[PDB]
Amino acid sequence: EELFNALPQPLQQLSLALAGEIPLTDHIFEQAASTWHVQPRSLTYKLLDHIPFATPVVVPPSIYHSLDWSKCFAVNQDRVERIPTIDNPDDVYVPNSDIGPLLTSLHTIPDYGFLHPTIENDATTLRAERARCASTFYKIASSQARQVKLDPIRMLGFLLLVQARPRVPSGLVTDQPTRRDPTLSPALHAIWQVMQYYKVAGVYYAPALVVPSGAIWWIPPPGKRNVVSVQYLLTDLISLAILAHMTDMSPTLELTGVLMYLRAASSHSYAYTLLQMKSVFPALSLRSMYRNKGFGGKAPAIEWTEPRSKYKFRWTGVTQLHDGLRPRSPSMDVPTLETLAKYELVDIGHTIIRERNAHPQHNHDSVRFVRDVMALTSGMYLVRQPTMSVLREYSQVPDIKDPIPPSAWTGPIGNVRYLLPSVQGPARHLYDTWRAAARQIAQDPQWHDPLNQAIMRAQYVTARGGSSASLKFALKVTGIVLPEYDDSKVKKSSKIYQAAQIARIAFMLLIAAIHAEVTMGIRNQVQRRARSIMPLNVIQQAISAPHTLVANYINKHMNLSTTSGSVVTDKVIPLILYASTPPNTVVNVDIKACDASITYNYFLSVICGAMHEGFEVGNADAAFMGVPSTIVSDRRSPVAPYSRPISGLQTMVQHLADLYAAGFRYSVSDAFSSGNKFSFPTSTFPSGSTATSTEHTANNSTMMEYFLNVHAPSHVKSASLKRILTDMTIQRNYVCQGDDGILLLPHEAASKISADDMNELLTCLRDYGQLFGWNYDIDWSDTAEYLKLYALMGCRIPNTSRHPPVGKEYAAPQTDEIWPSLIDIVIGHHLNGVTDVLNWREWLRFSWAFACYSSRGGYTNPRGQSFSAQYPWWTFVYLGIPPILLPGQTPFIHSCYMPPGDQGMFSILNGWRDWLISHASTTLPPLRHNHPVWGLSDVPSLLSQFGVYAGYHAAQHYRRPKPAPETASSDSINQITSDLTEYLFYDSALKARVMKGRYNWERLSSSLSLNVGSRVPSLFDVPGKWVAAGRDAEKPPPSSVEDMFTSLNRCIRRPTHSFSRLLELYLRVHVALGESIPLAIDPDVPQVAGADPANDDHWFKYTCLGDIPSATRNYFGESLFVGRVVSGLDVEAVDATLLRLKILGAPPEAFIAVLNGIGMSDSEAHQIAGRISLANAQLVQIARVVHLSIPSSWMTLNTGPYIHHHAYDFKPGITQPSAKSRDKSIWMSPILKLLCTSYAMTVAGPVRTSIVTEIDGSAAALSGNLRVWMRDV
Amino acid sequence: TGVMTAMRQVKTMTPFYIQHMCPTELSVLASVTVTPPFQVPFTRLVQN
Amino acid sequence: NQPLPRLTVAPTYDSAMSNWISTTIAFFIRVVNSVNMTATVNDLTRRTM
Amino acid sequence: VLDPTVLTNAITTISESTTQTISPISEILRLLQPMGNDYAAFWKCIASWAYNGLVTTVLSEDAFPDSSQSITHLPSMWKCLFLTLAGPMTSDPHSPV
Amino acid sequence: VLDPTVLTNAITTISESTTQTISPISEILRLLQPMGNDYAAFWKCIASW
Amino acid sequence: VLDPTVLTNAITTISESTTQTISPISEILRLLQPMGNDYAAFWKCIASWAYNGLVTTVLSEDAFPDSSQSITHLPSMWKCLFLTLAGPMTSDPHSPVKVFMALANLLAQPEPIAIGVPGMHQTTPASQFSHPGVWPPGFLNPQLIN
Amino acid sequence: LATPMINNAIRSFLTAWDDIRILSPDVSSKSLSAYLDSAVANGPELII
Amino acid sequence: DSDALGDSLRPSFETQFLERLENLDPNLLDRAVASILSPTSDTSDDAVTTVLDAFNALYREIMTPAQRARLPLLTQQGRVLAFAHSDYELLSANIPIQVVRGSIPIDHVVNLLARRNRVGGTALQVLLDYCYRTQASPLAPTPAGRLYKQLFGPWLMVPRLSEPLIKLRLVASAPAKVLRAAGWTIDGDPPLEVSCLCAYVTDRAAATALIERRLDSRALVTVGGDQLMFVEYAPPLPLVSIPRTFLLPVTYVVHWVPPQRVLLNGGNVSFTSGLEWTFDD
Repeated sequence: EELFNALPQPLQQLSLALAGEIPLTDHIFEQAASTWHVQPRSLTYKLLDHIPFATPVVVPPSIYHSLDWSKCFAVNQDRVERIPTIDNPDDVYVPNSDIGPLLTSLHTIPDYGFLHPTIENDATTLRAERARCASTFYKIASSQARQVKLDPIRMLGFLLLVQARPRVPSGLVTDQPTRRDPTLSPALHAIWQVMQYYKVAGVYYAPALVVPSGAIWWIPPPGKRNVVSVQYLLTDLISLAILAHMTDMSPTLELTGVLMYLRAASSHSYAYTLLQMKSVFPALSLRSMYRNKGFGGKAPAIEWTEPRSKYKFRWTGVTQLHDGLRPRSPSMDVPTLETLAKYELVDIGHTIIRERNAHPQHNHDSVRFVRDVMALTSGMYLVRQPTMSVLREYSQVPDIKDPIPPSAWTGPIGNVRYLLPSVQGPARHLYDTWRAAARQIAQDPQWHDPLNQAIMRAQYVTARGGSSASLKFALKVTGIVLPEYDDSKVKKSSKIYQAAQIARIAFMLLIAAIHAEVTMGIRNQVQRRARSIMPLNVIQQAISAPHTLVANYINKHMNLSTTSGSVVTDKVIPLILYASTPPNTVVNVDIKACDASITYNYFLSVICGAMHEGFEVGNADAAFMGVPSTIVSDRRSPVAPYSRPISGLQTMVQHLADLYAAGFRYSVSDAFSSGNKFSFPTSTFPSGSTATSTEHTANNSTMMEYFLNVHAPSHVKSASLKRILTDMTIQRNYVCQGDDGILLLPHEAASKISADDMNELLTCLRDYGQLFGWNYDIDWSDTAEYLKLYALMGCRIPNTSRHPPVGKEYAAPQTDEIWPSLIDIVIGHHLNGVTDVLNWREWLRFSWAFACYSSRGGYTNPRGQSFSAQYPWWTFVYLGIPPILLPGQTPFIHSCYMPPGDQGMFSILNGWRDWLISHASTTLPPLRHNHPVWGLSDVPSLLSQFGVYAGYHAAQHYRRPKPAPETASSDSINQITSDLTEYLFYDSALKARVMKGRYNWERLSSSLSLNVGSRVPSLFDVPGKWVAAGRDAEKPPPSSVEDMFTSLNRCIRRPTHSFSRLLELYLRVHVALGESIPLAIDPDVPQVAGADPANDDHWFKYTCLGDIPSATRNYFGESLFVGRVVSGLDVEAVDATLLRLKILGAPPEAFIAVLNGIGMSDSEAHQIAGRISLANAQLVQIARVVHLSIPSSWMTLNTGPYIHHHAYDFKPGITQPSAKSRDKSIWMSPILKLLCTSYAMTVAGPVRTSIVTEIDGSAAALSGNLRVWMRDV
Repeated sequence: TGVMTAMRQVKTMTPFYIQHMCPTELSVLASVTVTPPFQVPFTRLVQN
Repeated sequence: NQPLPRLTVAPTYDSAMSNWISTTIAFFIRVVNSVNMTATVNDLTRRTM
Repeated sequence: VLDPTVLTNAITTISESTTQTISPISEILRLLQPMGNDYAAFWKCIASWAYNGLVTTVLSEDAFPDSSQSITHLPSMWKCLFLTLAGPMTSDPHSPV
Repeated sequence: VLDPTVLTNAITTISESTTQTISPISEILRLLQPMGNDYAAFWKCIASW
Repeated sequence: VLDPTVLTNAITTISESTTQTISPISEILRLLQPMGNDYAAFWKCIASWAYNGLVTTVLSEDAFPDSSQSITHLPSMWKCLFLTLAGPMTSDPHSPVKVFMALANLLAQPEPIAIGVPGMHQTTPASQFSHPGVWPPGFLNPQLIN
Repeated sequence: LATPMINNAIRSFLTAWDDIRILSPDVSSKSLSAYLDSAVANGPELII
Repeated sequence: DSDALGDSLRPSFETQFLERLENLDPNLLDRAVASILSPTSDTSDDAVTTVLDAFNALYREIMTPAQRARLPLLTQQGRVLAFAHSDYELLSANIPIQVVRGSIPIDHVVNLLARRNRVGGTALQVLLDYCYRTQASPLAPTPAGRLYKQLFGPWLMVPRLSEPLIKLRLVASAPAKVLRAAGWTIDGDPPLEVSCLCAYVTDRAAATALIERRLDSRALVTVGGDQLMFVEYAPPLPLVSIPRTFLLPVTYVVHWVPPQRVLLNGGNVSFTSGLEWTFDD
């Protein structure tokens, strides 16, 4: 095309690669990456002008008609700068005004400009109503432009680079030339129509150019203005132009989306208008599909596994659809078109409904219509003021329609009161569930165990990054010397700086004076560069310890989360698919603002009274975690008040009632508004704290249980619905996690329920939360939504708008990163386009374009003015992205489900190996010696020519600057580390375990004589793990970055042209693929939306394997052989330590030395070591000792039976008998079967039966050589 | 023999289902489908 | 029960506990070596139980 | 005066009302649910005795457990328990049957 | 309610040595799960009588 | 003084060929070890003997083997050993009929008997025999079992 | 070359899906709506 | 005062509570006076629960947003003693203030009958008595005399103290550059200071160990466009932070230490400054 002609010649040379015409050598990857950086970014929009094209979209000139920002911002109490709401009381986001007068010119680039420094100077010195008002708007408006990964200026550049040349047709017959043209896309046309305003000489100035410090805005010419809505409009169009070519969207559906963004840019406060229509497109398609007459298709017949608490699921065939299976629920059409009439977008509604009625049945084409319209929702991360993010949404107090009377409480027992039995509303079932769950902890002897107490203190440090240092406030009652620890360079956050100083002072001399106003929010100073964040003090989390534990007991028997890395893809996804099936219709119960719905006015007074009566069981004279027993003042009896001894477990509830009733002191110290700073209480829990938000899960199942059994079977007026509500049970019909959860209807009258009966149910359920202030976000759209994931007739609907192609959440005004951390954002950006299925070739074409810009880095040092790096092309191959073309074969045969690592590099060097031996037997001299896996052909010289070894070591090399102070100098290192060691080692019994562990292991390191100085995860790695997890967020010095930078170029250019000693041993194994395995599902049934036969690669994998993970003998390791660890030690690193020693034939003292290292008792270390075995272990868990693992891209598949009994260690008629793993097939076959699947999932097309053909050595030679490797590790 | 004897010893409701529940179930559902059951006498192993 | 001893004690098998414990194991050595477990469980892993 | 707190103190002690215990108890927690119009169903059932033959206070349709549930289902037998006690209160002559 | 966890677990919990060329445990699952993934074919037989 | 290393060292020093698929050494130490101490529950089981009028310690229903697995299923059998050993410790009056039934459940295919009133079959999962009327006649008189 | 071999497995993919076609043959939902939902829908008008 | 914040609005909160109850029902008010003042209380699900939700709809409409406007009067002065009718408005309107839950050993329910000539009469005084009681969070009411021993306790020392005490105060000094930005006619090159909080010592030498060191708390001073002027501390200062030989008042308002040095106020500009205890003469 003429678009390809307009590209630069090195940039043309990479579009030939992305099309698949030529292999992508490293020289094309270097020159074109250098072409991106030296190019002015404004030249990218000139390339959009080089396409002559037309489509019916007109960008109005009414976008540029702006408001005045100073009319939109003012000052209120405590001298805070904020946005007064103009129209509606949630008008809080960025107003669309000119950034023009607020910016000065920039010294380096005269065309752009940052903030005028007179406004920057005085607003930190003198708090004005103009300058402080200006810097609030500027830093917020720059932040919403900063919400991208890199510039959308370049993200449009990769998309035009992919669309320059069409992809070449591979020999796989399921590919198609794409139906989409760039000429027909109104997304690209609206960007060109906007950019006609932004040129003065045909140069196309971008309105912003987001430097990694922050966005820098374009200066306006005289007569024209630069409003802030355009850069946000451009980002949303580029976010839509990328996805629509990846979702293969119709051009009549982009225009449906584009006209909403142009309407919101025409309106004022663009992000607020875009927020009010955040649920239009799912309501027009996903929430309402099949309400018409003609309905049919095929649906999965998923059955609940009849032991109900197991939460297991099995795909048990197909279900042909009919008009009794279409949703009885009313359509969401009438409430949605009224919302579109508020913004004059009623033609957007009638466009979808005309196209939705073209899909009467449930097919592959129908679910693609759902995800195409769900791609039209903007996934733009809205940023308001972090002051105003808390001043409104963390300020809403609930409305209790039925408050508890004061006569319903007993006399006080210290601070707390008990609930009288005379009141029997839903508060009683709240009071009686939290009481009996509190009884099962004073009985439970899991505590007063030194390892269990060490896990809980590890749980507060590791899980969240912490907020403040209120021990500077907690010197008010106890004289502390207060070490500032500037002689240790460590960050002063709540992770390390608090808990190390806690090891000196006991809790009882501290818990009486914990109540602080700068409890949380900012690092012990009222102005910094950080945002006000959620977690609180570690000793006020320690006084909140029983409230976590009683909430854990409620969620134990109901919510078997099992604390696994695969719990969304094992439990949530099949429940999503078991819901929305034509047998059962569901009510996806959501509880909005649940964190701001738990107060001491109703909830926290009941549970603290329930825990205190619940902890009355057991010993009243018993300490707990260092809090002793104490005297309470009983006032229940009016005639006999007295002093009672209460336990330490009841002592914590006395201080917790004082802390919950005073509230939670959020202190806002954001760096966005110029110096607004105030701490204030709230009744709002922290949001992301999973150890605290499990209390919301503890109330979600509990309050639904009183609804389904007592409240609604008595309150509802429908006599027919009382028959349904009789046998509903939350152990069968309700699943919760967090605030949201699925309600299930009983299988007898599930799909045959009247919608008039369901509307009377949900009216009573919405009125049921009015007794608590719980605003239920009930939906009745006959679709599933458990944790922000969707379904339609048992087809998973990947929300493409949830993971944006351009967007990225930044809670900081800066990115706070050195350059090569962008590469780890690339791989996460790639796999989100693989999980949420897209056009897998075009997404892989887009990924190599997007990764090519992330290959060069330039550092600015005042000492050294020049730094330039270059990762090779093969770096991204090791990290997970499959290559589009190898030299010597056809393109787009490597699947996106390829593993990363050595496991992925094995897969490419297997099918491409036959070319590598033949192409190196010619054109290269043979080896002087002999090589085991390639013979006399000089393949590792040829692999050195393509830079295979270059990108291999460049990917394995680290990409984050290590800190500069070490222990070899005269630095005082162990000031804060050894005090944190004293925090973890409180009891002398647990210290006697770990000193026994390292003494026995270092005795058995040399006596057993296999390793020396090898890393074994002891508990002394955990202060090394914690303190190094504090300096990773600290900005590194330029001495550390350049040392990290120079180590990159030394790692790339070094002559080590060998792989690791596992991949050198993997390449002996030659696997080969026979016919395709017989089918798991019927491919007429859509498993995941987007996996049609057009998107062929994702279509076979969900058809050959299936998306319901079959719980087998293996079940991909939900068990991890150590049920509880100190948080900081990876159990992945523990099973890869014990099972090696089981293979190596270690004495049982070697196991006990490892288990005493992690803190297990001597009674426990024997009892784990005999329990672990090589046969009782699982086939995935055996392969993890050789660093082979299931990738994240396989987690949504049913890899269970395929690794079990389709992958061959030994297919007896086909293979050669040199690969007989005799007496080693207990542990070599999990390696051999998983290397079979490592290559089966790499080849495109259907999943073939994989067979080990031969090993170049013996299989005994490989079992010997991995045994040499397992001794070295 | 270990696999095959284990399959005998599986506790499954489908033998109980086939003569207790589903002849009641198939009787009731034959009165509610739009076409009555067109039935022919089944034969246990008789030639003619 | 029996009254409390005042000399040095040692684990003895004359108890009703040891009567109960030894006869369960004497019963489940019979169940493991029965005919039903013989047809399914392998003979070498039956010796292990 | 009609105050259930003498019963409610006597019945909340011996009850459990925990998530593994709601499925037997839940019928009599509906008994303890204090939402009521000062117990108008009682005094309306007395007043129908004087105007018997012009209005009879029959037992409701939702009073009766369905005649397919067995007696082993525990909320269904409390639902029969609350019916036998409220049997002779009604002026329905077919109430003994 | 048909649950393939029942019949698969009874098969996979029988002891075979991992020295054998053909394991009939891991073999009949290739006759058990594939092409038998549609278990509603059972219900098409009950309606066919 | 409890010290579970002895019974661990007594079991892990029995000999087993590692070539098998199922390890009776390893699949029972899975069913043996609590993660915490969890050994005061023995002392609560003793302390309930002074209080058998108020409370009767019941065998934990999640520790019964299910009515799905056979006697060939290996961890289901070692549960029935652990029930039969811990039978006389728990003070529930229906402890031995639960001990007797948990094996009679587990071999309902090879060895059938007659179970009391109807509605309670041999594959009833051994926890619903908590009433004296549903003790089987063979348990009262073993002569009734052939 | 793997490119015909990847084009050979698509034959074994379709003939397994042509195998599942002959086992459970698809039938139109216009008939399924007729044999289930047209019974509750339409009948003759007797009373007039 | 607690009653004064309901009097802050141009229609009084008790006058709207007349107008809110009268428009709905006169009969439920005739039996809510008998159920609140009952010796034993029934469920009363017709009388009082129609009053309370009408109270809370009236309360959430005006009182919680007005309390947010009353945030600088209740925490931002030098030292205040706010009074509240309940635990709600100190927490629901999210104002930074320590709440203590008081109970004096006088039966307050007969004081509302003992007082007369109110705007709603003695009948309205007992309905919204019960409204604030249900509104208050259920927690142990500590004896309020234990609060008054901190406040008014050591002010009973000074009649039996034979020595006439001296005066101390805090300093949050302000530069002239921030006090000439929006316009203030201020004579002088040394920085203008302000008295954040005063305290009294019975001698001079017991403060000499403390007048030397500065205090480790940042104090931002909001100066209004009018004569009003408000002080806030970046780090809240623990009451226990002052030594045991300080007599600080019950409540204290902020004033410039020279009033005569300030002229031509003309706008509201705040500033941040440290704290140093000093001698006031």
